[PDB]
Amino acid sequence: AVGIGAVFLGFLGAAGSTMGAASMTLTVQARNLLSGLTVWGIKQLQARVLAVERYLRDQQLLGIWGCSGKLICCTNVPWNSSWSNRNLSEIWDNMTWLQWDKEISNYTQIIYGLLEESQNQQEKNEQDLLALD
Amino acid sequence: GIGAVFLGFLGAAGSTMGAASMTLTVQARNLLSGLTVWGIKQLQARVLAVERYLRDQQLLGIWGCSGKLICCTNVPWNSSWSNRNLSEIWDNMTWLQWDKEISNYTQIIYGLLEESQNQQEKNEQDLLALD
Amino acid sequence: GIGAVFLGFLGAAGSTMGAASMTLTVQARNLLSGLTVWGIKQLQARVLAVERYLRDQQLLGIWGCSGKLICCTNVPWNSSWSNRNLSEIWDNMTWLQWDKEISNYTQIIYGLLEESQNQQEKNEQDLLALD
Amino acid sequence: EIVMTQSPATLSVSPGERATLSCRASQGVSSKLAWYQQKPGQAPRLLIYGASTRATGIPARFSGSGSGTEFTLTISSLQSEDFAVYYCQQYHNWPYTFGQGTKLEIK
Amino acid sequence: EIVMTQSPATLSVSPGERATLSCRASQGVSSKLAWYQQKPGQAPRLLIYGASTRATGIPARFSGSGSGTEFTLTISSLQSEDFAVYYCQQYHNWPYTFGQGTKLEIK
Amino acid sequence: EVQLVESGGGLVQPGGSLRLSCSASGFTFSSYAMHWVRQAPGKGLEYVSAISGNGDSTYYADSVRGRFTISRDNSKNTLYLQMSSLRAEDTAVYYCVKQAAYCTRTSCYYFDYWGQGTLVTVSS
Amino acid sequence: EVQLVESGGGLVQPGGSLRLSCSASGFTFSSYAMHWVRQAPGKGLEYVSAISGNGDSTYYADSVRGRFTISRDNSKNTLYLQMSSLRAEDTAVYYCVKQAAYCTRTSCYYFDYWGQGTLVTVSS
Amino acid sequence: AENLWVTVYYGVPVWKDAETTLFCASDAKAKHNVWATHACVPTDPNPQEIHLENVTEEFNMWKNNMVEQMHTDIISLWDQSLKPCVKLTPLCVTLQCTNVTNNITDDMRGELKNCSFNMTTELRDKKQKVYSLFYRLDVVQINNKEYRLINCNTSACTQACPKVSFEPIPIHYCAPAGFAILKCKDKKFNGTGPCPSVSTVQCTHGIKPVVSTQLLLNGSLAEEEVMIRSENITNNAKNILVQFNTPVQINCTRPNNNTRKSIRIGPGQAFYATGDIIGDIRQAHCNVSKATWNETLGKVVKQLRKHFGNNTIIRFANSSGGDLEVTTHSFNCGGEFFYCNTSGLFNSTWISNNDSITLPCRIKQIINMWQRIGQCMYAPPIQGVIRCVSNITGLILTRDGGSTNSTTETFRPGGGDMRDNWRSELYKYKVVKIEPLGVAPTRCKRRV
Ligand SMILES: *[C@@H]1O[C@H](CO)[C@@H](O[C@@H]2O[C@H](CO)[C@@H](O[C@@H]3O[C@H](CO[C@H]4O[C@H](CO)[C@@H](O)[C@H](O)[C@@H]4O)[C@@H](O)[C@H](O[C@H]4O[C@H](CO)[C@@H](O)[C@H](O)[C@@H]4O[C@H]4O[C@H](CO)[C@@H](O)[C@H](O)[C@@H]4O)[C@@H]3O)[C@H](O)[C@H]2NC(C)=O)[C@H](O)[C@H]1NC(C)=O
Ligand SMILES: *[C@@H]1O[C@H](CO)[C@@H](O[C@@H]2O[C@H](CO)[C@@H](O[C@@H]3O[C@H](CO[C@H]4O[C@H](CO)[C@@H](O)[C@H](O)[C@@H]4O)[C@@H](O)[C@H](O[C@H]4O[C@H](CO)[C@@H](O)[C@H](O)[C@@H]4O)[C@@H]3O)[C@H](O)[C@H]2NC(C)=O)[C@H](O)[C@H]1NC(C)=O
Ligand SMILES: *[C@@H]1O[C@H](CO)[C@@H](O[C@@H]2O[C@H](CO)[C@@H](O[C@@H]3O[C@H](CO[C@H]4O[C@H](CO)[C@@H](O)[C@H](O)[C@@H]4O)[C@@H](O)[C@H](O[C@H]4O[C@H](CO)[C@@H](O)[C@H](O)[C@@H]4O)[C@@H]3O)[C@H](O)[C@H]2NC(C)=O)[C@H](O)[C@H]1NC(C)=O
Ligand SMILES: *[C@@H]1O[C@H](CO)[C@@H](O[C@@H]2O[C@H](CO)[C@@H](O[C@@H]3O[C@H](CO)[C@@H](O)[C@H](O)[C@@H]3O)[C@H](O)[C@H]2NC(C)=O)[C@H](O)[C@H]1NC(C)=O
Ligand SMILES: *[C@@H]1O[C@H](CO)[C@@H](O[C@@H]2O[C@H](CO)[C@@H](O)[C@H](O)[C@H]2NC(C)=O)[C@H](O)[C@H]1NC(C)=O
Ligand SMILES: *[C@@H]1O[C@H](CO)[C@@H](O[C@@H]2O[C@H](CO)[C@@H](O)[C@H](O)[C@H]2NC(C)=O)[C@H](O)[C@H]1NC(C)=O
Ligand SMILES: *[C@@H]1O[C@H](CO)[C@@H](O[C@@H]2O[C@H](CO)[C@@H](O)[C@H](O)[C@H]2NC(C)=O)[C@H](O)[C@H]1NC(C)=O
Ligand SMILES: *[C@@H]1O[C@H](CO)[C@@H](O[C@@H]2O[C@H](CO)[C@@H](O)[C@H](O)[C@H]2NC(C)=O)[C@H](O)[C@H]1NC(C)=O
Ligand SMILES: *[C@@H]1O[C@H](CO)[C@@H](O[C@@H]2O[C@H](CO)[C@@H](O)[C@H](O)[C@H]2NC(C)=O)[C@H](O)[C@H]1NC(C)=O
Ligand SMILES: *[C@@H]1O[C@H](CO)[C@@H](O[C@@H]2O[C@H](CO)[C@@H](O)[C@H](O)[C@H]2NC(C)=O)[C@H](O)[C@H]1NC(C)=O
Ligand SMILES: *[C@@H]1O[C@H](CO)[C@@H](O[C@@H]2O[C@H](CO)[C@@H](O)[C@H](O)[C@H]2NC(C)=O)[C@H](O)[C@H]1NC(C)=O
Ligand SMILES: *[C@@H]1O[C@H](CO)[C@@H](O[C@@H]2O[C@H](CO)[C@@H](O)[C@H](O)[C@H]2NC(C)=O)[C@H](O)[C@H]1NC(C)=O
Ligand SMILES: *[C@@H]1O[C@H](CO)[C@@H](O[C@@H]2O[C@H](CO)[C@@H](O)[C@H](O)[C@H]2NC(C)=O)[C@H](O)[C@H]1NC(C)=O
Ligand SMILES: *[C@@H]1O[C@H](CO)[C@@H](O[C@@H]2O[C@H](CO)[C@@H](O)[C@H](O)[C@H]2NC(C)=O)[C@H](O)[C@H]1NC(C)=O
Ligand SMILES: *[C@@H]1O[C@H](CO)[C@@H](O[C@@H]2O[C@H](CO)[C@@H](O)[C@H](O)[C@H]2NC(C)=O)[C@H](O)[C@H]1NC(C)=O
Ligand SMILES: *[C@@H]1O[C@H](CO)[C@@H](O)[C@H](O)[C@H]1NC(C)=O
Ligand SMILES: *[C@@H]1O[C@H](CO)[C@@H](O)[C@H](O)[C@H]1NC(C)=O
Ligand SMILES: *[C@@H]1O[C@H](CO)[C@@H](O)[C@H](O)[C@H]1NC(C)=O
Ligand SMILES: *[C@@H]1O[C@H](CO)[C@@H](O)[C@H](O)[C@H]1NC(C)=O
Ligand SMILES: *[C@@H]1O[C@H](CO)[C@@H](O)[C@H](O)[C@H]1NC(C)=O
Ligand SMILES: *[C@@H]1O[C@H](CO)[C@@H](O)[C@H](O)[C@H]1NC(C)=O
Ligand SMILES: *[C@@H]1O[C@H](CO)[C@@H](O)[C@H](O)[C@H]1NC(C)=O
Repeated sequence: AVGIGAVFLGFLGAAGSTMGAASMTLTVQARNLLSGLTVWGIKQLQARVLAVERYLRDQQLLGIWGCSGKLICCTNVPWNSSWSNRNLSEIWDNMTWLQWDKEISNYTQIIYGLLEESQNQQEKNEQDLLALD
Repeated sequence: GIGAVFLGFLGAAGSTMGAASMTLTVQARNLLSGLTVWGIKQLQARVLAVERYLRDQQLLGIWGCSGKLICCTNVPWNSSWSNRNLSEIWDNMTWLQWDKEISNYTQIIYGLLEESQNQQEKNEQDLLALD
Repeated sequence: GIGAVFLGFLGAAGSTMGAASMTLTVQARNLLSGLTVWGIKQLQARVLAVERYLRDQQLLGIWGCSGKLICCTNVPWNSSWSNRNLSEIWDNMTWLQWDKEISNYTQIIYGLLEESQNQQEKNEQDLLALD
Repeated sequence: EIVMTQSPATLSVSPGERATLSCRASQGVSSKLAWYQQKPGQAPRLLIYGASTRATGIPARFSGSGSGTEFTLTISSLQSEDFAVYYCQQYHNWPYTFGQGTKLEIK
Repeated sequence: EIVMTQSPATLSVSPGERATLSCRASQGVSSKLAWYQQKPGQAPRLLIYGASTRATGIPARFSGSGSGTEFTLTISSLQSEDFAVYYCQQYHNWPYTFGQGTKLEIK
Repeated sequence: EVQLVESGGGLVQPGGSLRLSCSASGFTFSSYAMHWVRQAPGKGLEYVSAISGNGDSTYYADSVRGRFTISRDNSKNTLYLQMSSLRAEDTAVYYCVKQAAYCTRTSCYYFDYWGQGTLVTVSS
Repeated sequence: EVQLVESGGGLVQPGGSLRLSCSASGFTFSSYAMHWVRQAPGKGLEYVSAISGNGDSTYYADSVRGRFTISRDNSKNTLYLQMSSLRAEDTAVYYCVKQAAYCTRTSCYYFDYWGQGTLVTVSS
Repeated sequence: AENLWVTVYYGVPVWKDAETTLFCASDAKAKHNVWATHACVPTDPNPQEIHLENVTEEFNMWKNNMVEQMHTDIISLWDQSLKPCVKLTPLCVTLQCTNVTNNITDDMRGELKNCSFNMTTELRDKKQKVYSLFYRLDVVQINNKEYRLINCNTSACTQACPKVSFEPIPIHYCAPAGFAILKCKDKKFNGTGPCPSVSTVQCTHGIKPVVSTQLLLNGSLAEEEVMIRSENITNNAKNILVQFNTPVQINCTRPNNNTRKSIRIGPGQAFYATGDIIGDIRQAHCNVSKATWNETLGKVVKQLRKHFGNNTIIRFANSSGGDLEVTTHSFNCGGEFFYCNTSGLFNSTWISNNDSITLPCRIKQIINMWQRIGQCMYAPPIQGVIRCVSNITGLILTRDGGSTNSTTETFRPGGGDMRDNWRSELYKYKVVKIEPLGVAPTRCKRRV
């Protein structure tokens, strides 16, 4: 996360690295997702709108999962073995995030709904707990 | 239990405030994505959606409720705003009906929330100084 | 303050940094609301406002100060940036005056904040993996 | 309200052949279609959900296919106990709607 | 791959005068340039990093300047021991690339 | 195995009242929505009413809205349907039905199991 | 003072195997990346391979990729380069090199200290 | 230990193939250019490129949306630049043309026509009898020597604004934040299939919008050796893109001291006619070194046999036929459009074992760019003598079908589609869409 002894850190630098290794370079990708009449002017305006839209699309999902302002955020949703039966070592040491995305693509929407429901339940439970004071 | 018949955008609009509070993520997730004449309307629509979402997010942020669906605050409820009981608000009212009631007092509540959040931040800074 | 004559956009621009720090929400709440070329120019202005707000929010996030008006940090103050006393900063000058003084050293502080947040995130991750 | 159209109203196929039952929706229901079998004097039994997935305990003879507006149910190896009215249901838009049924006759 | 070009290939200057070595990059490398000195039969030694900063323990007579595409190394007071092949290296785009070397010859 | 047994059906005069009960066993009753589906003689199945797992939300078909009342007793694993001011067109075979799954980002009102069904006749 | 001493270089037939070692002392070995730089006779310095501080990430030049294998042993402060299926053009003087610093927001692959280097010859 | 929980990772290095709106960036070093680079964002003086180790990506130069986007942008810029200029509606009149025979060489005989016509004046009720010099390719006989402009039965030409410059300025295509451009650094990439060496950039290198038909001018050269790229080499209906490793210099000139004459055809509207060639009249031509061209053609043949065989006779023949825009090396040089007869270049047979070539070139003023019918442009005359030096970076060849046990293969030049000009440069780039959000199982659990 702070790159002690890293050869070099750059946008998508750890794209071919394993998920475990690429998980220590999230800051590198995260900080480049927002910064980087004539025909060109319209194209630039469309590009800016697209960038804002794409950034906010992920930011909203992070917000409604309770992971706002976090790069690695643990959740209360247990991992259903049906989504992927590979061992933890088989995922974080012998696989890359690009390969992983191709495996859990079919189950992404199911996971997202579970995360949203879990966050809502956590918020309600916290409200109830605080109401006892 | 978790046995919702079906969850959809605004599906709980007719349910009580208590029951509709369990479907916040249903609405929250559809607030961002539910030249020619048609080419400019689409761009304006996209920009407008982004602006509205960011306005709501900013209001949440300055209240200390950033990244929260149900956020509790330190602002006591004023009986002037609404004298109805808690039981008759969360079990005999829909959010649509409630909104039409606390509308002349929404700006007052927003200002109170902002002031309280600022005071909380200042107090937290003061306390951290001692440590 | 607890009881103020009036709170307005940039109203505390002339107050000392200590007093102007109790009106952060006043400025924060006004940073977002305010075929032809006129439509395109308006769209550019609105998009620019959105981009500036998002850039400020991202800067706060990468420092670990997400959704906070006043956020304490782990970066010590280097006297080279400014040698003024705490009392002579928070009770004898305004934010405008302060900004003109540390304008040169602003990017250095931003980079230090980002790197410090990176170190804090590494420490958090290592501690979590330890358990 | 989505209207589900089942054709033919009645179908007669001798045992051992393939019987194809078709269901049509007034508007696209994605892949959200379910097939039920109701033998006389018994409650309907779920056969297919999602238009292609077979319910637990359903033999491999029943095969479902289709997406959007056109859906079909296939019984590769008809048997003497497949005589029943088959209903197609859409669970894409509330309220859910059932087809009028397709009586299958043992020729 | 950024190509670093060193001119002249060989430079001859008598002791006591200033020696200037020029390194050119195919693309702008900002300030990400370093200078190395390799005496015959010896490992290269870092002289300048960042194109202007001197490595610890390096005599002040070694001065490097430049930014973007053009960089120069200036040895204000050449001395006998200042005889070696001087390499420029960019660390802006991976892989890092070295200059072909500027053989310095005492005159 | 999942079992749903209906009861309470019978002859009722027009404008009368009738209550049906469905005892469900073999699954977590409170975690699944329960529907009432009726099949008028000589007609296909049609939706009557539905209720969520915890019973907060109840849904009614336009024809029966304001006259019927669906309720559940999670403790006793029972599902009720209270009809009032019945009409001649309410005669059908009412099945208590279990929703197959509970999904948040999609629609899942397909039915895993159906009760045997009880005939309700409205006539003078 | 940082010392880097190479070893293992020598005469190897084409298509053979060879392993080099670089003992490093005077600095935190695990906190800095290590590079291998070769200088073929009559040619300038060339990048061969690099390894991150903890050895999780290794980089290779196109010419040597798939044949060489860089590894480090943080316990004993040693850097290894295993060469296989060597070729004639692989003959050079290989320097084990210590990267200057580590940065998360810029590029810092310059070198503080170089090892003496070892001569590797490929001939029949 | 056996219980795993969903963990949300933000910023994971994942991407997907995507099509986006690439905006332009140009060097700020350089408001009178057809490509409105003054409206382009300044480029980064030190572009950032990250080496994606271990990453293998699938590229396809023949299905790259970047080429379509560039084609559309170039056409739009052309039209926008032509929008404010003078419309030559009055120029569609009967012309009384006669041959120019004032010190003309035999080759340039009958090519220039001295046309006199009645033209509208600044006053709607007065006409002026003016004359102009028109190339034989622009006028058509009416059927006395009565002529008319070639375009009069298809469209009205819009005179190009004399101030606006046609010089190609490099354009860097930049992707918006949240998108990335992957560059295939492989030196032997053939335009399709996996690219073992990949790198990510935010903006492409400067791509000059050079428009040419048979020879790719001022392009980027192959780093190692000549590269033959084709969508389907076996198919003979697919053009072959040849990239040179070393450029071939071509010297094109217009040895006519042209004079520009301004005719006021209305209020505030001026038509720029060709007054009179000062001195002798000679044909325009281009020169390429015979030895250099032979060497490059030999290299092209050597790299061509890899796909056809070591024992096949490779012969080059001039263009089969068609319109002048496809059968000649069309290009624009200093504002004047040339159409060179490249018959001396592609004329040789290669068996499996000082001077210069002068290419006679014809010049046009009525230009139909982008193969569009009904939208022409009139290039104003350029005063003085024109001379430009360019590099032949590549070729667009076409093979001949009908093998029937062909021991010999015939390749002829072919232009036509202008996307092949852009494709030769955007072959190594592809746009991808980043997916920073990822979910993976871990033993970590949220604390309550
Ligand atoms: C492949 O790439 C090569 C090089 O990258 C390119 O060749 C270059 O072409 C351009 C354009 O044809 C050349 O630039 C022109 O040069 C002429 C001659 O200039 C000489 O003298 C000047 C001093 O005055 C020197 O600085 C210069 O180096 C030359 O020695 C100029 O006359 C041109 O300027 C006129 O035209 C411009 C429009 O293009 C106007 O903007 C400009 O104001 C000038 O207009 C004036 O003169 C006009 C003619 O008299 C007149 O009509 C106007 O009204 C006005 O009075 C222009 O600068 C450049 O020198 C070439 N470089 C080389 C090395 O040859 C190839 O063209 C290119 N190939 C393809 C296919 O794109
Ligand atoms: C691009 O892709 C290449 C390969 O696809 C990567 O290179 C591999 O990097 C991994 C590290 O992630 C290397 O694996 C490590 O190898 C170390 C040395 O291996 C030698 O020694 C061991 C005995 O110690 C022998 O068994 C082995 O055969 C070799 O002879 C091991 O010591 C490491 O083990 C340690 O870490 C693992 C965690 O992975 C623990 O489980 C172990 O208990 C132990 O603590 C580890 O196995 C691998 O050798 C490299 N292969 C190569 C270079 O061909 C690049 O890193 C990658 N680059 C990028 C930027 O993505
Ligand atoms: C659309 O709108 C309709 C009507 O407005 C809603 O239907 C009502 O839903 C509520 C619950 O959401 C129902 O109220 C509940 O009824 C249960 C069964 O009723 C029997 O028991 C009560 C007393 O227990 C008797 O008065 C009644 O006559 C029946 O004999 C009760 O068990 C519930 O009480 C429990 O929960 C409440 C919390 O709400 C607690 O306060 C109680 O102490 C107890 O623990 C509750 O009273 C109501 O009957 C329904 N009315 C109908 C169907 O006409 C729909 O839900 C709504 N749908 C949507 C999507 O918005
Ligand atoms: C193209 O044709 C035009 C005529 O349509 C030529 O211009 C005309 O040329 C004639 C003969 O050269 C000129 O007549 C002469 O003019 C001079 C100068 O006034 C005078 O001293 C002579 O006694 C004689 O009258 C005429 O003025 C000139 N202009 C016009 C409007 O007719 C033109 O030269 C031709 N160009 C080419 C390239 O052939
Ligand atoms: C003017 O030039 C044109 C174009 O060359 C001549 O028109 C034809 O030229 C060809 C080639 O010599 C002849 O074969 C045709 O017979 C010409 N057409 C005719 C005569 O109608 C034209 O003859 C030239 N006129 C003058 C007076 O030189
Ligand atoms: C320009 O217009 C004039 C008259 O408007 C043309 O000259 C006339 O041409 C007609 C047709 O042959 C003759 O009947 C008249 O006798 C001519 N009059 C004069 C005064 O010349 C002239 O031919 C036109 N020029 C062109 C079309 O180039
Ligand atoms: C515009 O005019 C040109 C020239 O008169 C036409 O081109 C000729 O068309 C005829 C049609 O029978 C052909 O026989 C000739 O071979 C063509 N010659 C040339 C040089 O093109 C053109 O077709 C006309 N266009 C329209 C739309 O009418
Ligand atoms: C044509 O190619 C030659 C290379 O053979 C180019 O000339 C080089 O231009 C670069 C950039 O200015 C210089 O750094 C080189 O020193 C030049 N070398 C030689 C041998 O001239 C020339 O610029 C190209 N012309 C174009 C693209 O129009
Ligand atoms: C490349 O082109 C060749 C020839 O055009 C294609 O081969 C032909 O394929 C079609 C249909 O697949 C057959 O009907 C022909 O008989 C084939 N001819 C020959 C000579 O092979 C080939 O399929 C093309 N490649 C791709 C990937 O589409
Ligand atoms: C192209 O090459 C030809 C030679 O083949 C050049 O023509 C020569 O130009 C010189 C220049 O004064 C004359 O002295 C010769 O008499 C010409 N020879 C001919 C015409 O055979 C021509 O100038 C060249 N064009 C360029 C370089 O643009
Ligand atoms: C092209 O013709 C023009 C004439 O219009 C020539 O310009 C003349 O140049 C000489 C020498 O510099 C001057 O003494 C004259 O005063 C100029 N006359 C003008 C500008 O009208 C020009 O030199 C010729 N160029 C070539 C290449 O032949
Ligand atoms: C194209 O023109 C260039 C000049 O613009 C020629 O380059 C010159 O060639 C002569 C050879 O006689 C040399 O003496 C000059 O030093 C060269 N000058 C430059 C700037 O390169 C080139 O030879 C011409 N090539 C062709 C094929 O005509
Ligand atoms: C390609 O070359 C052939 C022959 O070299 C050209 O055909 C000749 O064209 C001229 C003038 O058009 C005729 O006089 C000859 O009779 C033709 N000969 C043959 C054998 O066809 C052809 O025009 C050239 N094509 C191009 C596009 O330049
Ligand atoms: C392109 O040039 C070639 C020759 O360089 C032309 O072919 C010759 O044309 C002449 C007449 O101009 C004939 O006499 C020859 O027989 C032709 N063949 C040769 C010389 O081999 C060709 O016509 C030109 N292309 C065009 C379109 O004119
Ligand atoms: C194409 O190539 C052929 C053969 O190399 C050329 O034909 C020869 O041209 C020369 C020059 O006139 C004659 O001396 C020979 O007798 C010709 N040989 C033949 C026709 O077999 C032809 O000129 C070239 N065409 C071009 C360069 O346009
Ligand atoms: C994902 O779903 C598609 C469509 O049902 C299927 O073809 C594919 O095999 C699935 N992949 C995985 C890894 O489940
Ligand atoms: C709100 O204010 C409006 C306008 O002053 C008034 O007409 C309305 O009665 C008020 N209602 C409530 C609930 O305050
Ligand atoms: C403060 O910054 C100066 C450079 O402006 C630096 O020399 C000094 O070491 C720094 N001191 C501390 C305590 O950070
Ligand atoms: C900031 O730097 C400028 C020069 O860049 C200098 O003139 C000014 O005095 C500095 N301000 C300080 C040190 O407060
Ligand atoms: C391009 O290369 C790929 C992979 O090597 C190959 O499949 C394809 O046939 C090649 N196309 C050519 C040579 O035209
Ligand atoms: C081109 O070079 C080859 C090899 O040197 C030679 O055989 C051929 O004749 C040359 N082409 C000519 C002279 O036109
Ligand atoms: C063609 O010749 C080259 C060397 O000139 C050789 O490498 C290649 O194998 C040969 N091809 C065939 C099919 O013999």
